[PDB]
Amino acid sequence: VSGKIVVIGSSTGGPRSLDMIIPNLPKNFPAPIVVVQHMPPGFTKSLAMRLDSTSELTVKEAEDGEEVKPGFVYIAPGDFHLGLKAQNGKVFFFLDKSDKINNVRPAVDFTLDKAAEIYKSKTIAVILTGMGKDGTKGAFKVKFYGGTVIAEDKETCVVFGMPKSVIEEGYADYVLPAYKIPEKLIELV
Repeated sequence: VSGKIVVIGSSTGGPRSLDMIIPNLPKNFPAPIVVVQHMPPGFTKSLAMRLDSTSELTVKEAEDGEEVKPGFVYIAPGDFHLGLKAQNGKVFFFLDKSDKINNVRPAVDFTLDKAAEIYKSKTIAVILTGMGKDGTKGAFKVKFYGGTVIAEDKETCVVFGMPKSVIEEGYADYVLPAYKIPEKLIELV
């Protein structure tokens, strides 16, 4: 497997912060982006359309068995944890139906666990606004493999819970307001 990957975790106010990130990335962004946004079943598709309409990158819902490619932003669908698997030098998504991690599924911790193991030091985690601690254990894995972690600054958060939890463990390499995140991503890849 070549290149890097960006895995974003978000909850409360997630869409608002993503609006300051995704639309500001070039069509030729070299790393595939995966977004795990906490939301009741049946709403993740609305998010895909919302972001696809304002972005140069192609935003869609992640599909089972689909190949993870650059130039795309994949939104995790409801009812399943979004996994990643490496096969013959390529990376594919898989819908896992194991227990809820928190009272949440998909949980960004599951996606990051899989992504980190595959991409290792080339893994980039972004933990945005939201309640709870989802993204913290996932950030641990990312750092354990030499990856990089970005936590959203309180300034642009609706709820400074998820990013704060990541920061308090010492897992954040960068603490940035949503609008500065796209710029940081562009220089890291």
